[PDB]
Amino acid sequence: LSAEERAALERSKAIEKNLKEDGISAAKDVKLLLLGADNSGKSTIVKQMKITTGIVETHFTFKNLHFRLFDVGGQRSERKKWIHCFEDVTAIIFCVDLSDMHESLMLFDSICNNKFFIDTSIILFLNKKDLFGEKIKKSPLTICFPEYTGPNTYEDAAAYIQAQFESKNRSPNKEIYCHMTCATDTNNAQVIFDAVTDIIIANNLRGCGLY
Amino acid sequence: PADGIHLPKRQPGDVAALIIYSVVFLVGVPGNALVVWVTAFEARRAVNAIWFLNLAVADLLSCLALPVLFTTVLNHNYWATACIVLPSLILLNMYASILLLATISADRFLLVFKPIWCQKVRGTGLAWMACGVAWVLALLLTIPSFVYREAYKDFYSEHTKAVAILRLMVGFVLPLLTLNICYTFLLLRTWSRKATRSTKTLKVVMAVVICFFIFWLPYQVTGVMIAWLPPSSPTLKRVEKLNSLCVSLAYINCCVNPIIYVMAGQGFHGRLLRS
Amino acid sequence: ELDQLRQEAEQLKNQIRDARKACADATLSQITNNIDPVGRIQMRTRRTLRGHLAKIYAMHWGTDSRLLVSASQDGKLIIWDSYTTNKVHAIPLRSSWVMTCAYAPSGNYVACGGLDNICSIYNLKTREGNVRVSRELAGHTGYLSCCRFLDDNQIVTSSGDTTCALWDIETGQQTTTFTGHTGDVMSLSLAPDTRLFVSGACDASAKLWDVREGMCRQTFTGHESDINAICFFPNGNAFATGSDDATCRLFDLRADQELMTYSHDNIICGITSVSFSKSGRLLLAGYDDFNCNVWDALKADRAGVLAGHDNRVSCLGVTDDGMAVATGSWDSFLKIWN
Amino acid sequence: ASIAQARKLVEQLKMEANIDRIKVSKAAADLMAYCEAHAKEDPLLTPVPASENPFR
Amino acid sequence: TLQKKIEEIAAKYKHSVVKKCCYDGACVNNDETCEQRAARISLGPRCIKAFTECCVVASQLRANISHKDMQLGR
Amino acid sequence: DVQLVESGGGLVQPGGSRKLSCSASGFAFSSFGMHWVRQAPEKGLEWVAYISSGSGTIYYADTVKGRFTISRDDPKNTLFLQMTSLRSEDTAMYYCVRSIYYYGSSPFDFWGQGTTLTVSSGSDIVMTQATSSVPVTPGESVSISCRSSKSLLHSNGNTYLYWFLQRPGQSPQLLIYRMSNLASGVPDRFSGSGSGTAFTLTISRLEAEDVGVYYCMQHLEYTFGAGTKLEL
Repeated sequence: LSAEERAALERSKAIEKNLKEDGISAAKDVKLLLLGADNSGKSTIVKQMKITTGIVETHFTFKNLHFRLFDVGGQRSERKKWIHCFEDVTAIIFCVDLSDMHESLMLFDSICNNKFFIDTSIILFLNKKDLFGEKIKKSPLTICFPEYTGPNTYEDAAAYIQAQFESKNRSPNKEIYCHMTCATDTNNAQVIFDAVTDIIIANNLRGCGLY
Repeated sequence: PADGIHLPKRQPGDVAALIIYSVVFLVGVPGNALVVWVTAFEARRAVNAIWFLNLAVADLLSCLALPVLFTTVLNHNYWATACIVLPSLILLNMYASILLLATISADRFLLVFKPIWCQKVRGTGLAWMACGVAWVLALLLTIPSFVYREAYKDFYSEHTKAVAILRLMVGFVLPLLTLNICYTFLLLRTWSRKATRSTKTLKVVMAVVICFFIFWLPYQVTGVMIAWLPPSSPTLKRVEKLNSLCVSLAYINCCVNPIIYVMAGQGFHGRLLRS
Repeated sequence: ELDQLRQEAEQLKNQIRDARKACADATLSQITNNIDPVGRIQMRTRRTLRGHLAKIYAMHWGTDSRLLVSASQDGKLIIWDSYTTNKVHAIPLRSSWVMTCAYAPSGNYVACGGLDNICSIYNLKTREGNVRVSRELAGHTGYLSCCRFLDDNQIVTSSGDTTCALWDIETGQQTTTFTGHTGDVMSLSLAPDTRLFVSGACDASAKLWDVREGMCRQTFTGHESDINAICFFPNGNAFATGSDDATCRLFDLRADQELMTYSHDNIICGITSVSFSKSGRLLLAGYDDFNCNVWDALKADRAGVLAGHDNRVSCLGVTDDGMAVATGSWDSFLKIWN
Repeated sequence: ASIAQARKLVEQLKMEANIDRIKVSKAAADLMAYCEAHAKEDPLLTPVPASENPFR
Repeated sequence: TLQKKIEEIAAKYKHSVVKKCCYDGACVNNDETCEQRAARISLGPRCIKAFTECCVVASQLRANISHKDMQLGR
Repeated sequence: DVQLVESGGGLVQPGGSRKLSCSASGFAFSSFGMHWVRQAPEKGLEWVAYISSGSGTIYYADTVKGRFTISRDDPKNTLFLQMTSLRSEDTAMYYCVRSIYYYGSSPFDFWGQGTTLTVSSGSDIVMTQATSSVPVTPGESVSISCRSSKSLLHSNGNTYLYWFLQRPGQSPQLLIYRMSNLASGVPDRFSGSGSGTAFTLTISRLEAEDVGVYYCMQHLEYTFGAGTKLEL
């Protein structure tokens, strides 16, 4: 038999209702993890997306979706410990600078092959494509990749480095949406939106019982 | 006196359908019980469970009502005021299963062509509203069984039209077209992206639609023929002698409906073991 | 030049290892054989508390043995009345990436910390009727991993930058800093005396500090992998550590060496939490096998199993009176066992 | 230069080395004594009857 | 009304045996039409002549009464 | 600071109607419940109405039910009580009082200033108090007692006694709640005690600031004592 703590019980029920109503509203957003080496185009892509000593959370809205765009690169500690916290993010917005590679490749191998991110897709923005023309004109890429063969041309260079990134994937169960940054925006947003739509469709169709 | 020169009744071949009645009972009732318990309110707070909960409840009530058919077919069609309402409920349950399945397919189509809506606007209340609408329409289809049920006889003591087109149309034909159109469009979309495409979607939808069609066609065709020829023509003899099997074998589909669910989505064994 | 003092340090380690080995006249594993075991132990989930909806991380029992604190990825720091399941407060956090929590001994304060590098202290008895941020401590350069209260005015914390600090809450400054780890420190636990505490780091070394002088007074190195949780034996003479090597180890503060190791051939996953019972006879630990296992601390036998979670456990804690134990997992539920 | 932190650390090791030591047998005896002196006061080690348990 | 005309036509029978035969005739059975089932009546021709007319009139009158039996799970 | 103020007093024609309202500031009103209590000029306190947070529940005294109704407007931080068919028994000051209910919380912790209202001519567990007044001098100690017709102890282990102080020319203040816990800001020298149906408030090292009237209160189920006075 309840005492006059019925008011406490109804307050607990009200707190539960408020928590559910807040959670259902919060669940509408899509979560992205933005990652990369230092100076490796993170600032460029976030600036061209036209929108505290550790993590920083960029936030913008497009096509009725609110993109929570977390940048974990600010922190400097054991990656293998805090990396598990970002489980269940819908995608990884990875980016590399073409003008700069032999350690970014290792970092990409570590991230893409991690125990936790086995199922999550990856968007791979190649960046600095503009001045990469000056880079390739002034110096051969062979000094970067001695195993390379064939012509020292822009398109084949981009294709070869993209293939080098892509080949480090171990499991065919995940897609890898590579695209160029072109330092102009208004298009890469459509790329990330298309990747997010594919991920949403895949998750919904898997959960509903088609997988 | 002999009190009678002839035997009470025969026992045609179709009458053997008691075997499939018994199989449907002994398989579905435990299986549907476990399915409904896995997707019960203890597993609620997820939209994708509500439709299968409604379908499992409809199948469970239908299978629990099956024994009156299992006994009546052997008791030489003997009807006891309950016999006026049991047929209406046993029809209502299977029509509810059909409409719930059709609405499940419709929502599974909408959640694929409108990926924004599946997280921005959809919620559990909408699923409950949809299944409630399905149940309401099923009841509207089953009211004729409520109004026209009767049983009377004399000189025996041991024993005692246009609505058919509406029944057939709204209960079988429109659901069939919405199912096949929704799944064909869903397949055409999912294979077009090459990222979400997979062969298992075929291995579930092409099973469900074919099973539904093949098991509900004879029931509906015999039901419409028997009502549409009231003239008691001798042509009706064959369908009359096959009516028991034709009404029975729909229960095969009714029973197999949870079988597709249990061995398609994850394993769900873990949820049962944890609970 | 540096090589001379390097050789001196090497000789120091050799002689300290010799002295440490000399103290091993016997072992607890053979002395304990005279006493009988506690027998098979079983427990049932007396309550299943399911307020959260996403990936509970850490929790802490209140002093009153009734109130719980828990934090989750959802960003809601909510505190629970364990006797009757009721919520009593829901505190909305300024950032959802929490990793640890603490409940002050007087019950007036609850502390939260996460990847934002700042420790935020929430007040509960405000006259306004709602919780508010009393202070936001700052100065660290790595993720907070554990917070504890010595009293209502002094908080100690462990961070991802290989340092631990003690804060004077009323002034918001790091009053004393503890340093010397090579890796970052994953968890912290302070003795009942409140005079001295231990912390473990990803370099497999766990060491003892004192809170008044700031000196590192002892160092232990038994494990092979990153330290993930530590808790004192209730009398303050010993503590046990959990590591990402499926083995829990118990160290003695006066013998300054490892006494016993808990392990079984079928477990290979990492530890996530460790805590003794009131008597100190029982040691409870969490595992990645989606379950919890309890050892007789003096026999090293797997005396019982506490399975029942759909996901790996991430937090654990017994009450200050031993009446019950609570554990939480990424399945977003807290279980209460007796 | 790194020599400063090297001197600091080696000083730490030598200072921590001068601490006293005790035989492990006596420490194990202390732990055994505490466990067997508080076993009766722990309801997990000695299951509490349902009449006194508040959760039951 | 069925029983009414069945009794009024059975009353013409000369003996209780013939009335019993007519009462048998009125017993509608759907396994086979009464015309051939009359052949199994192991009695005199008078019983058959009082059986067949009663059975045919009973079946003809019953054939149009109210709705079909139907249902049986339909 | 926290402020509770109310308005709508003055005079009323018999059988008329008047709207009385409460205004709150300095605290999250929506998280709190509110009670309305009244004080006749020659009697003790008497309860009138209650509403919980979010207006989820409402209660009235049986002698005032129907004639009066209450509701609150959270966005304006205001509380409303509507009075109809006023009669001579309704003349009293009306106090707007705060309340909050959760484990460890203390209800009835703050009281408003109150509005005077006058009209011209035209299961109910009872609490008892031993005396109307007792003499006392500063520096001494004296005990106050009240009794209940039913045992106020509950199966959960608590007992729901409350003690209130009303100094002359001032609004009441909460001294002791749950029969043993001291309210925030109350001097430590107050302390309660008792068990079952016999309860006693005690004071030692009494000071002139304690001169006033003490009202014994219960909160067990859906009443106030007659009150006792302290004279210097």
